[PDB]
Amino acid sequence: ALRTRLGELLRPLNSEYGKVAPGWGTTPIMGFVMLLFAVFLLIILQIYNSSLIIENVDVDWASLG
Amino acid sequence: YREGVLQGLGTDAIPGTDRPKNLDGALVGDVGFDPLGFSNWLDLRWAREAEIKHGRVAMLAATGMIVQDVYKFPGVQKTFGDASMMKLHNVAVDQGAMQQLFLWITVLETLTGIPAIIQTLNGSERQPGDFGFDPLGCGRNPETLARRQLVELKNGRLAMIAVGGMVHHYLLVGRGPIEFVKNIPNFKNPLP
Amino acid sequence: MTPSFSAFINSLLAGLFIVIIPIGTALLIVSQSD
Amino acid sequence: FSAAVPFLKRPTNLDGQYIGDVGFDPLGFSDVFDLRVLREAELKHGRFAMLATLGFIVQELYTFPFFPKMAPVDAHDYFVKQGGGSQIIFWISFVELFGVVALFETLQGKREPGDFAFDPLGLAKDEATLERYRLAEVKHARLAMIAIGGFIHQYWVTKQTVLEQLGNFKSL
Amino acid sequence: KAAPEYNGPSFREGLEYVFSFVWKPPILIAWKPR
Ligand code: CLA
Ligand code: KC2
Ligand code: KC2
Ligand SMILES: CC1=C(C#C/C(C)=C/C=C/C(C)=C/C=C/C=C(C)/C=C/C=C(\C)C#CC2=C(C)C[C@@H](O)CC2(C)C)C(C)(C)C[C@H](O)C1
Ligand SMILES: CC1=C(C#C/C(C)=C/C=C/C(C)=C/C=C/C=C(C)/C=C/C=C(C)/C=C/C2=C(C)CCCC2(C)C)C(C)(C)C[C@H](O)C1
Ligand SMILES: CC1=C(C#C/C(C)=C/C=C/C(C)=C/C=C/C=C(C)/C=C/C=C(C)/C=C/C2=C(C)CCCC2(C)C)C(C)(C)C[C@H](O)C1
Repeated sequence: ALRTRLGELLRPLNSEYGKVAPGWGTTPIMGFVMLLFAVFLLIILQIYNSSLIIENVDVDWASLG
Repeated sequence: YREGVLQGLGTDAIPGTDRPKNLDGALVGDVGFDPLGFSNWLDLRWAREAEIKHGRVAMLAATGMIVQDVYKFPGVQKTFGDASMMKLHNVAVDQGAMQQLFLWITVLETLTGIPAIIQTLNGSERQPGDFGFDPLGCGRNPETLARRQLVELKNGRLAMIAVGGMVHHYLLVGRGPIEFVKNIPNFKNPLP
Repeated sequence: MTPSFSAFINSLLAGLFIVIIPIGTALLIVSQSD
Repeated sequence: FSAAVPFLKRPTNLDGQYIGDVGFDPLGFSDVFDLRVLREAELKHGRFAMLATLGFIVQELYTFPFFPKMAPVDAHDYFVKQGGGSQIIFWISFVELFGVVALFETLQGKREPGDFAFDPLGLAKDEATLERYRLAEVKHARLAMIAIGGFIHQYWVTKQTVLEQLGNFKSL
Repeated sequence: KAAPEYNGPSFREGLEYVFSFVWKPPILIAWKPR
């Protein structure tokens, strides 16, 4: 295996292979953020789909000017 | 444990059928009415934590519809028009009062409301529902506190039913707690 | 808040309280019981 | 057994080593980040705020003649353009390079967090007086960080400066 | 007329230290997770 300056510079970034946090770790936080992302995607989809009409959000070409 | 006769073993007076097994003398105010065995899979510590907080909101909510049809504070009258109790949860969200009663309550629950359940779930010493608030020590006297713990929960178990009733009765007919007692008939049906 | 936004939020609440909460309650209640 | 909140347990790493400790770490920020870095930040924010609060009060009562008279927050805008803003940013940044060197020292454990060793007028005579004052600073920084946020938001709404608003409450 | 021996990092490594000033300062290490 060749050793290089860039290889030694970036070596700690590729050093902790297989290192894991115990148990579930931050899984509830990930699930909560995924739920927020799903709600956001639903909001933007229904805005584009015109099933959700917020005020001052005219989904139309005529809104360009 | 205020008295075994009021709560705990031998005080299961539903035709006993033994006693919901998880339920036992230890939990406060247990007569063993657990038809659906909720205790069976559940963490009665979240279960006990969950009942007292629903009870405390309701006794406070209930004192409220009753002391609201009977009183309105300096002002209120000019704003809020003069409105029945659900309308307030629709006008208030806009006068802004409520939204600044969800800010501070959210601040309350996040900072102290959520760690305390995790500690009770974690095996921390605090009993489900103990926030250690006893500014005047009615609690201090050990004997009376045991009576209060059975008292607190029973009134809360009563209030949650009453406040649920007050809200159910008013939408169908009448206005508020005091007036619904006031007009017995389905004679006038003021709209919500 | 358009009537459309109100329908959206209540749709989120109903999905939570009619689909997610009842089904999830049942799985925890029967999983723990068996 | 947190003293401030009897119910919650003391967060594990808030043990009173740093002064100002009432165990109030409900959301457990202490465990995730190094406490020493956090104390540095408490005081550094506090220090800006404890000063800014003085300024909103002083800027309102008096302004130097060469600058146009403006409300305290308005100025963030004139000064972005007169160019005073850059000067106050350049210097506060210069002081901060030394601050990065100071922090790295705290992480290596060779500096008490928040100590720049500035006591020119030598007010701190004894190790107790230091503990008394050191607590006072931590309390004022906490009060001030709250109050500066207030002075600004109340102006964003009342469009009145803090002393003027106190004089004419002008309730919403 | 002091003259330190300086038995230390070669000149090029020092230029790297000076470059590491601008691409690897210790500002964000302080916020490392534990
Ligand atoms: C940004 C400012 C800041 C920072 C970095 C700290 C940092 C610290 N504080 Mg201090 N503190 C502050 C502001 C701050 N505090 C203010 C304003 C108050 C007055 C309420 C206090 C009161 C206080 C006490 C009483 C104690 C501490 C303690 C501590 C230490 C451990 C707790 C911790 O990790 O907090 C981390 C804090 C943050 C990450 C900032 C919060 C950021 C959140 C996520 C955003 C929302 C915050 C929002 C303003 C609060 C909700 C308000 C709501 C209306 C939205 C740590 C050195 C403890 C100590 O001395 O231990 C050494 C201790 O006992 N603090
Ligand atoms: C601590 C007791 C107290 C409570 C719990 C309370 C709650 C609320 C709520 C519910 C959240 C609203 C919405 C509300 C609004 C107004 N209050 Mg306030 N208020 C309280 C105390 C006083 C006093 C002493 C006065 C007063 C006033 C007004 C005016 C008048 C301006 C107008 O003319 O429009 C308005 C709109 C004055 C008044 O008219 O009272 C005769 C005045 O002297 N209030 N108030
Ligand atoms: C579990 C929830 C609940 C509770 C805890 C509860 C307690 C009490 C108490 C306290 C002990 C009294 C004194 C009382 C009195 C009356 N209740 Mg009542 N009540 C509850 C629920 C309902 C529903 C769903 C209805 C209803 C009615 C009436 C009428 C009829 C007058 C009329 O016919 O006009 C009267 C006099 C009906 C009504 O509101 O008509 C639209 C109706 O359908 N209630 N209610
Ligand atoms: C502790 C704890 C927690 C917490 C917490 C909290 C409550 C944290 C709150 C922290 C706060 C509020 C920090 C605020 C800092 C304010 C600053 C730095 C203001 C600087 C202003 C400047 C520089 C200015 C200015 C100005 C001047 C002077 C005049 C003008 O002409 C111009 C200008 C506008 C430029 C919680 C519960 C979350 C969890 C946890 O478990 C433990
Ligand atoms: C603010 C807001 C609103 C709102 C709202 C609110 C506050 C709604 C709250 C409603 C509540 C609290 C309903 C609960 C009623 C009580 C019930 C069903 C239990 C009865 C007891 C039974 C059946 C048996 C008991 C018993 C047991 C267990 C068995 C044996 C015997 C016995 C003792 C009888 C809206 C939604 C209207 C919309 C508006 O835009 C804004
Ligand atoms: C963007 C902008 C700028 C700006 C700006 C600035 C400086 C913005 C900064 C705003 C600040 C600092 C807001 C502070 C919020 C603090 C809160 C809510 C904490 C309160 C304390 C609590 C809740 C205590 C709770 C507690 C109490 C005692 C009891 C319970 C326990 C405990 C939790 C301890 C300009 C002005 C420069 C102009 C430019 O054109 C644009």
